[PDB]
Amino acid sequence: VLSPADKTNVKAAWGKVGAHAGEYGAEALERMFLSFPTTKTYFPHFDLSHGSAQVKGHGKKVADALTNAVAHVDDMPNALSALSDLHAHKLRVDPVNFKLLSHCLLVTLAAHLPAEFTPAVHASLDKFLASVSTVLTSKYR
Amino acid sequence: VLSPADKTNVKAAWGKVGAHAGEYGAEALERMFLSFPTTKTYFPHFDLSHGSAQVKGHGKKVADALTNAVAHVDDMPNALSALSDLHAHKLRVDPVNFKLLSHCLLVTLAAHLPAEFTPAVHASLDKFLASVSTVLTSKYR
Amino acid sequence: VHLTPEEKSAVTALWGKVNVDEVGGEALGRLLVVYPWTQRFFESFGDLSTPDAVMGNPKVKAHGKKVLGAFSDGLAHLDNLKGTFATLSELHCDKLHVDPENFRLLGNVLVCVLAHHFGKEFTPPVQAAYQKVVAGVANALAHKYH
Amino acid sequence: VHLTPEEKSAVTALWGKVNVDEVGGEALGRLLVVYPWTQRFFESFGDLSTPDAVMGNPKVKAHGKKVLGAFSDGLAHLDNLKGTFATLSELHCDKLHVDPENFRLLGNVLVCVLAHHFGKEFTPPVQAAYQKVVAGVANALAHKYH
Ligand code: HEM
Ligand code: HEM
Ligand code: HEM
Ligand code: HEM
Repeated sequence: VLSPADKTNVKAAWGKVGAHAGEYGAEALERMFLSFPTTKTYFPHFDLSHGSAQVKGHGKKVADALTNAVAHVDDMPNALSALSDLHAHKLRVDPVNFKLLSHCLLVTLAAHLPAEFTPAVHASLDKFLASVSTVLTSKYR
Repeated sequence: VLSPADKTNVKAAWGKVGAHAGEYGAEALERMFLSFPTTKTYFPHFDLSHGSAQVKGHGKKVADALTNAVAHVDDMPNALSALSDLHAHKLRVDPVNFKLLSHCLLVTLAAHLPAEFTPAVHASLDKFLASVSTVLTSKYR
Repeated sequence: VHLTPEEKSAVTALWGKVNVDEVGGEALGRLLVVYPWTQRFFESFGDLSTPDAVMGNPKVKAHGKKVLGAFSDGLAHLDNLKGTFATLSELHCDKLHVDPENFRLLGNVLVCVLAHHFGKEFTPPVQAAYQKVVAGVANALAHKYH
Repeated sequence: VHLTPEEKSAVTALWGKVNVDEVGGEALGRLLVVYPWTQRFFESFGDLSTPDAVMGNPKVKAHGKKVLGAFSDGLAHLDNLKGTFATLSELHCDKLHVDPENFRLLGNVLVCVLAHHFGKEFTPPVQAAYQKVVAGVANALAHKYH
């Protein structure tokens, strides 16, 4: 459960990404593919090399989903319901993998926003991404 | 998320425990302590040997909490809120351990209720215990 | 992994009563039903649309028999699970990219199947011995990730 | 664990710039704040009541320096992490009963601290090399459970 301070912390930190949202989503995906090669097998139709236009475009989509969750943090199951259906039903993403992308999103934010990435904000962002992950793994059937 | 069939399945299976509720909760705890010895360190004030009156009494409490969750399956965060505060805030139970007790509860039900423990009911009971576990690990702060 | 002689006795006495043509399919079928992302790896198996379709799918039963044969081999070589599972590790890690958490999950589904089939005979100490076995098999199977 | 020479170069070049008196306390303090059940193991450390109390707790800083020294040792012995971590495994598994998932969590908190401190220099390939390192340390530390 996200406290009022966690919600403020996540909004404020994410607020500093500005026009870089898509870029940071793309970077987190690249970090995941390189660090955790098992995740690559979900994207056989993409080239995952550096500078990939497909990873760049997907990173904008991932960032847009995370901004949706920030903007609707009190109603996240509803906001991410379609995405939760997609990842579980159609894509069959293994729940372990959400922990891996979540870690790589934290690393990307830490690498770009050092003033924002205080221990308290780190904790809030981890709880936020764990809540997103709980929603995105809630529909297996 | 629990479907209507999952809710029916869990109620029906748990319904067959009857006067054995406390006993099965106690057995699951014993199974956990023996199979996963790291869990013993949370109970230094109990003797964990077979036939322990302390494990017998605690098993009745665990079973009562699970019946609460069955009876209020559509409002589980609220029903288990006090217990969620206890396990995270006071007891600092490592979230991994909920997976271990959940497995041992499944094993205990399978060992006693073979006609109830069909593949579909197994799946429902696993989802139910994972949802209980999500609530009981929702309050770390 | 560490089994005492009394645990080994408990484990092998029960295992001698296991139907080796059926229990591996029951465990694999329950893995696919209980943890349905695992179906991603079995597209060629055909009908997995319902629990009944999965459990009565002849390819699930046949593949499950192979899985259980690997467990039987581990039981016969508890002091060299790594060697025993080397080629299966290369397959599941390097070639199939299965997350190794799923090896733990299948071991635990097999424990549930043994509980179901043996009832009161699957005592807490007998379970504890089988948890050491399935942990050691999962760890050996995950060796190529380590 | 498998690091290529180019990964080893990337890892050790960065590590030479790490402040070894500070980074281990930053990682341990962040573990206690981000994963607060881990505080169960540090009751004698005194004030852990707020993030500021944790991060400025001199016992967290001092203990973190020991933790980082063990990572430094692993970096110096990447081809025998098991030997390197044997006594620490006995301590953390047999004596303290720490669940080994927490070893993974602390490794990943250290990765986040390195990202924070090195910024753009902590490139995706440099991270991938450090993930191999912290995975190998966690696995070696968990050896007494295997
Ligand atoms: C923070 C967690 C995650 C978020 C917010 C997220 C977000 C999204 C978004 C927004 C889409 C596009 C949906 C379409 O076009 O409606 C998508 C697609 C998809 N995601 Fe994720 N995702 C997450 C984690 C994961 C993980 C962990 C994996 C696998 C390792 C994964 C694999 C995929 C795949 C394979 C697609 C479809 C790609 C297309 O087939 O081209 N996602 N995700
Ligand atoms: C299905 C999951 C679980 C349920 C339903 C559950 C239920 C309960 C209940 C009802 C109590 C008594 C609450 C008091 O008296 O208000 C309790 C206490 C407690 N639980 Fe759990 N629990 C769960 C999992 C765990 C796990 C995984 C552990 C640790 C391995 C744990 C450790 C404890 C401890 C140490 C106490 C306090 C014992 C007293 O200090 O004497 N619980 N639990
Ligand atoms: C404890 C765990 C497991 C054991 C011992 C095991 C055992 C085996 C065996 C003995 C084979 C046959 C190899 C042959 O044809 O030579 C096999 C094949 C395979 N296994 Fe597993 N398995 C395990 C877990 C899993 C999991 C968790 C998955 C996916 C969720 C999986 C997916 C596969 C697939 C897709 C094949 C077919 C490979 C092929 O023919 O190309 N296995 N496994
Ligand atoms: C990658 C992971 C870790 C590394 C390398 C590590 C390293 C160490 C080191 C070098 C020591 C000092 C041993 C000395 O005094 O000889 C230590 C002590 C200890 N560690 Fe860790 N640790 C790890 C993870 C953890 C975790 C995750 C916890 C608990 C959440 C923990 C709890 C402890 C405690 C309580 C002590 C003090 C033991 C004593 O003095 O009796 N450690 N650890």
